[PDB]
Amino acid sequence: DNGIDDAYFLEA
Amino acid sequence: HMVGQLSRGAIAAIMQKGDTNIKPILQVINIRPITTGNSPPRYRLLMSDGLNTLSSFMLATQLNPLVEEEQLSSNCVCQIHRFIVNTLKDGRRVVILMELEVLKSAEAVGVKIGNPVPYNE
Repeated sequence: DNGIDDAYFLEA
Repeated sequence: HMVGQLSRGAIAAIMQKGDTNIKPILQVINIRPITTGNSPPRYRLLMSDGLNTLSSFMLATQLNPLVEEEQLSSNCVCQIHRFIVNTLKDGRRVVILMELEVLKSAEAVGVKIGNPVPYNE
């Protein structure tokens, strides 16, 4: 579980 | 036995089984805005179920007032009433909180409950 960056987080 | 107040194992059940019929009781460890752009701000949460923490929680925009009026803040204890899981292209999973009720304010809880460890996704 490498933490998800904000850049790819509202990716949906 | 403060950890008894939290749905220990809920995070693993969400991430491993895809279970979304549960209404788990979780503690907010941290909230921060995430870089958005010109649109409503989005809020990311580090949540704990007493056993694990998980940083991949996102708040639905319709719940933004709870953070901006400070009823949903670090240390508070809340029960999730509706949430969805979205899996990114790279395989990591996002838990979007749609409905939740703050059961106990951050001021009333006061501290991080137990010693949860980061979930291994």
